[PDB]
Amino acid sequence: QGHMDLICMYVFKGEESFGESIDVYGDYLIVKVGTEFLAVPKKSIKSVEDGRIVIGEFDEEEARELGRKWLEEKSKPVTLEELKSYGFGEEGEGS
Repeated sequence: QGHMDLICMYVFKGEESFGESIDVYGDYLIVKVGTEFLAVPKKSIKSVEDGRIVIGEFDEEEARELGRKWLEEKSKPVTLEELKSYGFGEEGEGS
């Protein structure tokens, strides 16, 4: 059960290459794009693929500002356990 490439799942905005999964906090997947961190909401993530994350649509400017709000709060020492998710999405590109 689960998927491969747990080290870094490639986040695709539908079909287009959006970014890469770097961090996960609360209800936001921190996606590293270009130079900055776009924190996409879980409602955007459609399906966890085998080493990929297909997301749909989301308010980019909002995900960007609460992304840099994460750049403020990340100053706290590493005890965030909510990042550690198994990837129970047995479905995806194949089964």
